[PDB]
Formats: sequence, structure tokens, C-alpha cells
Amino acid sequence: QYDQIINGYENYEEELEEDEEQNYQPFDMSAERSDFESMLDDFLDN
Amino acid sequence: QTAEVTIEDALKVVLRTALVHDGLARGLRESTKALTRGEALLVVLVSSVTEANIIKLVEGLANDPENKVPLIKVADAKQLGEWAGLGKIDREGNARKVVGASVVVVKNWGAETDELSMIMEHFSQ
Amino acid sequence: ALPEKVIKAYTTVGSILKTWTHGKLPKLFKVIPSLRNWQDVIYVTNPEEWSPHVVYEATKLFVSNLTAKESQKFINLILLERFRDNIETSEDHSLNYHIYRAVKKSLYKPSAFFKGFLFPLVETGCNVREATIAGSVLAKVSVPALHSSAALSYLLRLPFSPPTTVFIKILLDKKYALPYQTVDDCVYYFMRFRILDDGSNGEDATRVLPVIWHKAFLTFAQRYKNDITQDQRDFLLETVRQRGHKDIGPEIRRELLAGASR
Amino acid sequence: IIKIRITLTSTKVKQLENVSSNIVKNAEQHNLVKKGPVRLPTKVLKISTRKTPNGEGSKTWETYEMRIHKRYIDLEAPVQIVKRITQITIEPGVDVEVVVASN
Amino acid sequence: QCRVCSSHTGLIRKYGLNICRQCFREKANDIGFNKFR
Ligand SMILES: [Zn+2]
Repeated sequence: QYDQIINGYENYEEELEEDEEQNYQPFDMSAERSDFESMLDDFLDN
Repeated sequence: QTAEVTIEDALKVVLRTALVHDGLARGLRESTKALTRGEALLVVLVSSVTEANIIKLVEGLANDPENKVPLIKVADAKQLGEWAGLGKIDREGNARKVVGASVVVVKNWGAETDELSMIMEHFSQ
Repeated sequence: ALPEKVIKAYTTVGSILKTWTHGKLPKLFKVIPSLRNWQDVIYVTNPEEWSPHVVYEATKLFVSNLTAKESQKFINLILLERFRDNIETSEDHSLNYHIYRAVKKSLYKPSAFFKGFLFPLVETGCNVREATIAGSVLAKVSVPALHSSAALSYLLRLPFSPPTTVFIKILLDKKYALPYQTVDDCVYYFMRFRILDDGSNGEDATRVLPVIWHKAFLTFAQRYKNDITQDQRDFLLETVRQRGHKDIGPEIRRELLAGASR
Repeated sequence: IIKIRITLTSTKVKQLENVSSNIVKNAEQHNLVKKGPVRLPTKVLKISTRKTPNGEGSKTWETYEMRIHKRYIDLEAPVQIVKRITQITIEPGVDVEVVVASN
Repeated sequence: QCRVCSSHTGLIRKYGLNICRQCFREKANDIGFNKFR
């Protein structure tokens, strides 16, 4: 309740680096929501 | 199944340490829609709730659970609201009284990962 | 590299958002919180020259629609940098009101606000004006007790500066129920300014502490006198009898002697 | 074998003259073909300013002035010689520009 | 506008510089504008 929250505060740079090493992905079109390209077509048609 | 005093007290410690992770879903329609989305990594039930129709909707899913529906019983509703941080906040010097809750859903585990792991490995027997 | 359809569409909505003042947000701008990869999308939208209105509305959407790590990445990459730019490029060194509302609303999620905004700011050039503005913002927004506790506990382990003392004011005036380890860390922060005669001293032992630190000592000794031990009470009495103030110090020792041990 | 046109712009004439004399005496001493320092006319940049920041008295005027000088020397040299002269010749007050093409 | 003293009056807009004249008259020598004639 305290030791879990001060390691992500006093070492927030190192935890940010660990979260960026564990959870970084490239841009994939199909791995988004399936109706994202539909709204992409709806906005550009105004 | 049969619930022990140690399991319920340990689960209340899990709720007191999982409220502070902002991973507790406390509310009956919140519990129903957390069971609907599959985000309910634990639903906690109180066996001393006066109304029982919503309990019988829950107990229709308790005798035949799914693969992602864990359920567990405790004794009191006001004690569940106490250890969910809603009902009473009693520390060494402070007190504040709210009406306690019936069902509390653990969404994020946090500092009680191994605690919830052995609780889920104890309920399955 | 990004596909050119995404590039021209988000360049187009970036060209839209330069003069936004009112109304609804664009549809392609409101689906970036629903995207698995937000960061490549928002870079094409030219993040530096946003209007203040879309800074505040993007703060609203990208706090109320995200997770904690997603919002701290958003605030550290976007809102902290535009906060710094809108202070040091402002001509009276002021802050715009919509930017003030953005930095106010971004503490609705407190942990993301702290670890994306406050904690890089105090280590990358926190001057008087930035910290006065941020201490006012932290004074306004109501926070939960544990995030105030943990952000205060980071502020205690920081090296000394009067801007850090101003942040220590704002997080010590909340009168929240801190854990006893947070009070212990406050005690350990109040150990590093006293003078050790055994041959172990630093810059903070003999430096000049202003009125702001003695008001902080008054605040901590009046709220959390009942959450310390007797050894910590005697060490704080040593801190009082070494570097007490003319007008605050007698009050601090008479309220520290009126506390009960845990 | 590459032809390099070096153009020097400076507001001060003493440092520009020292740079141009050093360039000429360094180019002649190790047998490169070159042209002389071609001397463009000095640009005079003038702006008008009021004598009255405050609204008292009649309106009269003054002028602020600048002087900008431009030289350019054409060289023929290999790549390493051009790189070492471009590394050496960087001085405050004189701007050195290197042109590769001749079109 | 003038990024020295919040001046919304007396601007000169030449060369993308937007300093007011009352701040240009003391910062001209640091920029490079010196009084010659
Ligand atoms: Zn000015």
C-alpha cells in the first residue's frame, strides 16, 4: 500500500524504461479496433 | 463452498490493499457489468444481504460458473464496506461512517498478487 | 514509417486545430484515445503549435479516456512541454487560462499528473515562477490522500530548493491521514538540515533556511505530532534547538512537546 | 578534382582581410590554381528613427547605419584539403560558405 | 508581440522580429545595430 507506490515514484524513470521495454509495439493497422478505418473514411468524406 | 474465518479475513486484507491500487469495483450494477465485460478478476459476495433476487441471478451463475467468473463468500456487508474503504475508515485515531456495500469486484490486483493467487488456488478445491 | 493516408489526414486535422476556440472536437481527433498506437498519430498533428482550447480539451479527453501510464506518457510528452513553453515564451512570464484549466484538470488522475508533470519539472529547471504556478494548481485540485502521500515522499527525497519547499507547503497543507512511514520520511527529510558534530555534514547543514521552511516545520509539527516516536521527537527537538526561528520556533517546540508517541 | 567557390561575408573589414590574406597565402603555398579575392560593394543598411520617443517638441529624425562587406575566392582542391581548411578557418565575425557545384 | 516587456504598442514587424521600439533602443548593440551615422 506504500512500497508498491513509492517504487513507481522514486524510480519512475526506471519504471518508465521498463514499461517501454516491455510494452512497445509498432504501428499495425489490423491490430487496432476493426471500425477505425470506417471513421477514417467517414471524416474525409465530410 | 465452506468459507473459513482466515480466508475471509485475508480477503478483507486484499480488499483493503486493493482499494489503494484503484482496482476495486464496488457497486451492484458495476459488478454486473464487470461480469459482463470479463474484467471481473474476482467478485466478492456477502451472504447476509436481505434482498436475494439479484443474489439468485448471481447464484444462477455461481453453481454453473464460466472460465473467467470467480466468486467467493464472506460474512457481513458492513464489514465488506469497511474493508473496501467505504463503510468505516477505522485507523488508530480516525473514524467516518458510510453505509456498507454488498458486492465488491477486484479489477486490478496490485500488492496482493500472490495473496489472490493462493486464494484462487484454495477456492478451486 | 506511417502510411501516407494517415499522414495526410492527420496533417489536415492538424491544420484544422490551429484556431479552434469552441464547438465539438473533430472525429479523427476523438478516436486517438481509442487507438492502440497513439504516439505516432499525435506527432504528425504538429504538437507544439496547438491552440490553448485544444490543449485543455485534449487534456480532458486524454485524461478521462485513458489509463494511468498512458496519461502520464501524454502529460510528460505533451502538456509538461507546452506548460514550460507557455511560461518561458510568455512575455510577462505568465500562464494562459485554458492552459491553467488543463493543468488543473490533469490532476483528476493524480498519479499520471505527478509522475509525468511534477517530477520531471523539479529535476529539469524548476524556477520560482513555474513552481509558484504549479503550487497554485496543486493547491486548487483536491487529491486523494495516498497520492499526496507518495508525491510528498518523493518531494522529501529531493535535494533542497525553496521551490521544493513550496511544493512541500502545498502537499503538507492538505491535512490528510498519512501513513506512519510517510511521517517517518518527513522526519528523515527534517534530519538532513541539522548539524552533526561527529564529523558528517553537508551543504544543507549550514545553509540559510528561509521563513518558508520554518512554516513547513510548524505545519508538520502541528498536524503530525501524534504520528512520531519519542526518538524522532527528540531528534526534531535537536533540529529545533539547532536552527529554530525567531518568530515560529517557540511555537514549533511547544506544539512538538504536546504530541503523543505511537 | 573538385572546384570549390568559397564566399566570405563579414561586417568587420579587419578580420575579413586577415581571413582572406590567410586563405590566399595558404592556397599559394602548396600549388593550387585559384582566382583572387573578388570584392563586392559594401552594402549600407540604413533605418530611420524618431528623435522623440515622447510627444514633446517638433518631429525630427536620425538614421542608424550598418556596413556589410562581401568577398569570394574561387579554389580548386581535393576533398581533404577543402575539409581541413573548412575546419581551420572558422572565426567569429567572418562567415565561410562552401559551394560545390559550378552551375 | 514584444517578448521582453509584454508590449502591445510600438511594434516593428520587420524581418519577423516583433520587438517594440522602446526595447529595441537599448538592445540594438547586443543584436549588432551600432550607432555610426
Ligand atoms: Zn518591449
